[PDB]
Amino acid sequence: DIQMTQSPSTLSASVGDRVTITCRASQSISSWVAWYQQKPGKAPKLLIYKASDLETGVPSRFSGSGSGTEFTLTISGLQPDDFVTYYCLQNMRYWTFGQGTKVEIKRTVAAPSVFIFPPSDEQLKSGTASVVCLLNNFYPREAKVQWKVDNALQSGNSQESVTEQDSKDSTYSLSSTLTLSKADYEKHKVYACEVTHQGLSSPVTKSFNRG
Amino acid sequence: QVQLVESGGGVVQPGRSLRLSCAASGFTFSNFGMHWVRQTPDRGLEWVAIIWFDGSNTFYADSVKGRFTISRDNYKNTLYLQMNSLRAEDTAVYFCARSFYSDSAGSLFDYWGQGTLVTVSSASTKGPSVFPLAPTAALGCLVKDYFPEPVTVSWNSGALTSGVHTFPAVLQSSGLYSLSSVVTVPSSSLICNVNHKPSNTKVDKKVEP
Amino acid sequence: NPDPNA
Repeated sequence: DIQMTQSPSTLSASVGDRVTITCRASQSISSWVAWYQQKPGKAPKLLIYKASDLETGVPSRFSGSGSGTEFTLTISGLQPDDFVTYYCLQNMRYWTFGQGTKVEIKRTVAAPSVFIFPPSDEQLKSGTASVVCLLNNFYPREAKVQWKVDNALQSGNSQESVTEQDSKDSTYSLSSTLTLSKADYEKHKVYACEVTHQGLSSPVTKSFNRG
Repeated sequence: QVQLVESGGGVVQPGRSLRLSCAASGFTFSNFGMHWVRQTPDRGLEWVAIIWFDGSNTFYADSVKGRFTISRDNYKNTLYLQMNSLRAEDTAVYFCARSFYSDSAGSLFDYWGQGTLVTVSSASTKGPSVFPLAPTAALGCLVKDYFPEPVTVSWNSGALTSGVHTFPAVLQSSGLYSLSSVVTVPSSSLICNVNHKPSNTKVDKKVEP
Repeated sequence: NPDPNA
């Protein structure tokens, strides 16, 4: 098969910028390259075909170039509605997409607002214990969370997710859930959440004595 | 206008089967080749199969050869996909896609459907347990142990919208999803509405400090 | 990829 790889995976820019996404093929495919744009929850939309031909109705700020193995999509003057995901497709032998590139709004650094939540009592009588750590409205998206129980790291017993970039703050929010048994929960007392982010000049920890 | 509508998605036990349909309208279905394309949260866009306008030719991706079958009804104007021996790798949203060909462009996609989710899991449908996240002041709800997705969380019946963050769910080790939904209040403290469609569950929990 | 249409 033919592989397709886009660079970079995530693009950070502001409205009005000129950005370029690069797509490289594992073998020469001449000019058989198209570019699709996917908005969250919606289907892909054709923008460029044949490396450099603009699809009808697509704004002129979109532009593509390339031949052989390397191909570039360029947006001269990013619009607010353009901060989505962009895929390149080969149509020489069958069809192969790239991994996609999210165009993200660049913003000033913003430290997270860290909150820790003890397990609900209705959940404790059920057998399991969940401890939620909330990292609210931060930028950039890169963040590190570590769970400490009586000053002891916790590996393989927590899961997290991050929201979409906010349409009003351009920030991110994270929530990590530490899942322990009731026996393991009432064995200790000091449950802490340590957060490392670029906006923090020092790691922050929000603790809660079991009670 | 062109309209492609997928249906038939749902939860399938590994090794069992499932068939997807796609109702086409707004154009001459009998003149266009049709595609199936799927999308995984962490694998991207993967082409599945293509069928000719008259159904004469048909090609599949290697990962489905022998298990999947693409058919077509040029009278009811419907595309079909018969999926046998479903694996976990097959869990994704399956898109209907009409083929576009020109001498300069080649074979491509132009009009797509809304997509339909296929979940290859061994779990049974279950309602979520809603636990409160009690308290420049943060509070929220925990939607734990439900299958399948999705759940719908709203605060004060769609009124308390500002400062709300409903997070993406996570698949736990039991095969059940869990989800957090937080909201910030001005510390002058003075109810989440979890609704799970498959289990017909509507839970409303109050969060007091 | 050949023409899958008419």
